[PDB]
Amino acid sequence: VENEAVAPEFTNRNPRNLELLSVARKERGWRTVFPSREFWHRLRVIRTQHHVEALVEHQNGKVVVSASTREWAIKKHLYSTRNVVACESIGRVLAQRCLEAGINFMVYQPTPWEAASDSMKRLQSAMTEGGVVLREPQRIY
Amino acid sequence: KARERPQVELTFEETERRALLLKKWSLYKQQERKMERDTIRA
Amino acid sequence: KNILVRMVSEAGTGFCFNTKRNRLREKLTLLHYDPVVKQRVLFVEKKKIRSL
Amino acid sequence: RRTPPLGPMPNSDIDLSNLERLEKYRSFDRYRRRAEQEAQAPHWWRTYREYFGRTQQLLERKQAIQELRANVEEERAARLRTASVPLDAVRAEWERTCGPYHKQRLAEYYGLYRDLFHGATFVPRVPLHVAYAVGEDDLMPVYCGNEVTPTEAAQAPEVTYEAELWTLLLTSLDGHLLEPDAEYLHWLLTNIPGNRVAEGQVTCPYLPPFPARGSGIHRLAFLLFKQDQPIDFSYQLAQRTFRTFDFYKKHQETMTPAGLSFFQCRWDDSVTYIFHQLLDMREPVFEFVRPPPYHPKQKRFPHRQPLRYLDRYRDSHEPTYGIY
Amino acid sequence: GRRQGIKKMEGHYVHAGNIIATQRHFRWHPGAHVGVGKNKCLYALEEGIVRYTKEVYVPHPRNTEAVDLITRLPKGAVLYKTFVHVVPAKPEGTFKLVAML
RNA sequence: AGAGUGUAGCUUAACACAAAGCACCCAACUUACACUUAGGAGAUUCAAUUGACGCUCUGA
RNA sequence: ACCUCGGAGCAGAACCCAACCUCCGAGCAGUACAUGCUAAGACUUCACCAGUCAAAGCGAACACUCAAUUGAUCCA
Ligand SMILES: [Mg+2]
Ligand SMILES: [Mg+2]
Ligand SMILES: [Mg+2]
Repeated sequence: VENEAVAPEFTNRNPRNLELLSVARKERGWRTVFPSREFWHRLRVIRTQHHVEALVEHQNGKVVVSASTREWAIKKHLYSTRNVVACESIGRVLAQRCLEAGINFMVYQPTPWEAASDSMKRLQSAMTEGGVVLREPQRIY
Repeated sequence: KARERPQVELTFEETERRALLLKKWSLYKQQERKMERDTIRA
Repeated sequence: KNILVRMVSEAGTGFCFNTKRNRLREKLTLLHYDPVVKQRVLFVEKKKIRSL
Repeated sequence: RRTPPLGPMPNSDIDLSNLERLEKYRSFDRYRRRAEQEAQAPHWWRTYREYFGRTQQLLERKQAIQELRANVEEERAARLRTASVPLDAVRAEWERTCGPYHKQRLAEYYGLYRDLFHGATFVPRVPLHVAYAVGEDDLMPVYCGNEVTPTEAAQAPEVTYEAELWTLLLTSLDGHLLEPDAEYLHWLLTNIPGNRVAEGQVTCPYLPPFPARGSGIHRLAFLLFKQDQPIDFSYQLAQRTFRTFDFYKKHQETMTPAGLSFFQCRWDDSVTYIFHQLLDMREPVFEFVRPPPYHPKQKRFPHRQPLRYLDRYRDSHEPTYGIY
Repeated sequence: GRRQGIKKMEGHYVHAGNIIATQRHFRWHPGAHVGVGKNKCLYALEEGIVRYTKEVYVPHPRNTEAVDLITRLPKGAVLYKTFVHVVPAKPEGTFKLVAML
């Protein structure tokens, strides 16, 4: 049977393959510095005097998905782009974008004061109710 | 002690008024500081 | 100023560990892991082994 | 012995005699920001990266913002932190404006461009809606990066795109069992009159996705190409083997890519059926194996090593009796 | 006479567990796939090749003294430290056929 | 009257999906300051590369 | 006065190495009470004896700070 011809070693070229199987390596070092590099994906939030941006970035530094108040999509329904509800809206929209991107797990790594802020707490809540976990599964050795 | 006026309850329209006043104040102080900056530079 | 004392568990009996304690302080009651019952249980001081 | 720097040494430019006069960071965040700026900048020394690497439009939008700012109720809500933004609406008009570029970013990250077109990138301008109908009432969408089970992808999906010839192709990049580079064709509809998709010529009948058990996640991409003028085109696995690069190369002149939509799939129960009766073959099963653990060359006299050392170098744990 | 220093130079193959450097003070900072022990010794977390680089130093916010030093720096200033990395040589694993079911 | 010209204070920010990023101000903590948090205000001088409205230097 | 341990002059830059001398210090203490169990790979005071770091795993939780702060066998 010509159909029953398979390679002894299977090759999968999917960049997300091993990550989803939870067998991919994470950068385990960098203990002296901040922040940790021990993640497959990271939620990174940029707070500006005019705009708030939230980003989902791979360890390699390639950007996957983004929710920026700079975009007209979010602008047109926002009174001001620099407040708590702006962050919450960005949270909800990014959660939607993440789900459709297939990213279900990421880590958020804030500074203590940013974590203490109510705005970022509500962004995190938007993440949770959005269907995105802010804790990554521990890799399998 | 604080038994003088423990109760502090106000309306909603007054909150709206307060917010507008603070916004106007922010704008006014920004303008005033701009005037100061202009004159000192001159 | 410190003494080494033996701590014996109420449960999973026959297991004990040594810890250092201020001499002038009262008898120690601790909550420590017991491998016999494979859980954290209460331990009491029985006697002072030595003075360190 | 000293060697002069091969470029501008950092912190050299800001170095002044007077330091009290110079403004300083007072916050952790300011330094942090400047640090990422420096990190991204190229350097002459060895780095981590080396080893691990319209006017009318504006006026209209301004007017809209002014009108939105005019109301009192929205401002009140914003203050109260109760204001909400409709997700459906923003998504709809995001797909129009900033959609294609975000899709391009997703495709780049998933490395579709490198596998399909050998590095060449395109912007998926036309919005594409693919949905796998499940039951008579439900439908699972195919976004960019979504994960869909093969059970749901058993039947041919509904394809809708608001545009006025076209062609669409579904390909499994990692689906191939023999050749790593090669991809599996699923269904290639050619010469599609507008939005209506049924009228299109069936070059190859639909085949459901078949990721092997324990072969990991498989990505399947729908590629929609705009057709300038009609052109002639052309269950056994050998026939299904193709490369998108070669096909597009030979049809480059009259045909250009316009839309991209990719989903993910794991092995499911339906895959067994696909292998059994449809392909008429035994199902291949894979497992993830790790390289054997490293042990240094065994010494005659292991010094200050535990007893268990010997167990590191023995093949069988069952006792041996030699000549006896 | 504590015999502390670099044990593995640049371009040396290391196995997981191998001690890269013993230091007493943080002369070399841990980078990628490099663990740090209690005694401040650097060890490889992965099998691969040892690299030394110069990277921008951003301390943990909780680290009080370091943050103080940071906040005393001029506006253009960035701190650099030496970092030890392990570039992993082998993939995590491979998929191979076990059963033609 | 001639010359040089031209984005909120600054920026050879703006290929575009966009008027962006630091500056600035108010409120809370601080005797203060600073940090942080919570809010606010902001612009391509006008008409078709060109012409004329604002700015600086040269005539009385 | 000294005999053991840690630091500086002191090897200008991997390690080691300045006898004698000139100075300093140590023979604790504080916080835990998983300061549980187990186990790849390594370092090592130029021997040995000692001493040091540690991935993964089991069980927990959401392998402490400090430069030294220490003692083999027998025997009880
Ligand atoms: Mg030795
Ligand atoms: Mg000696
Ligand atoms: Mg562990």
